[PDB]
Amino acid sequence: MNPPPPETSNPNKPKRQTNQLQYLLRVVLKTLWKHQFAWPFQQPVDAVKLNLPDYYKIIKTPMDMGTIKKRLENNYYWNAQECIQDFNTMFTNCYIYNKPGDDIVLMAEALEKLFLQKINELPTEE
Ligand SMILES: CCc1c(C(=O)Nc2cc(S(=O)(=O)NC)ccc2C)[nH]c(C)c1C(C)=O
Repeated sequence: MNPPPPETSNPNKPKRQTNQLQYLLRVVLKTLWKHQFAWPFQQPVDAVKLNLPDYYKIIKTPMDMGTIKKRLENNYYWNAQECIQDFNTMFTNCYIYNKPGDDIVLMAEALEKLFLQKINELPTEE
């Protein structure tokens, strides 16, 4: 059984739109999305389809770029730090579940290298 995906909508949660959050959607997310190694991270891990019954038993805070993209588009975040935390969770999740050799890990590392260089250039709040 797959769990419910992370929430991308919640009217109770305080929301903001900031140039940093705009940057995260416009630059950071768009670069990673169009990348060739993006496809495994573009949606939640369907552990049923992939026959990974253990995945959600070990991964307790799942996160993927589809969810992140929805959150950015639906103005879900208060600050850039929340979004950055989601991207990092996604990478860490992948390193925890998989062995260091695996293709998925090489794909995550290439994406992360890209993520970390774009985050270096996260603008000061305006
Ligand atoms: C290796 C499984 C995995 C994916 C992934 O999605 N792989 C995948 C998905 C489909 S698919 O049929 O579901 N179509 C999209 C088909 C084939 C593959 C290899 N993503 C992450 C983060 C992981 C893990 C466990 O870290």
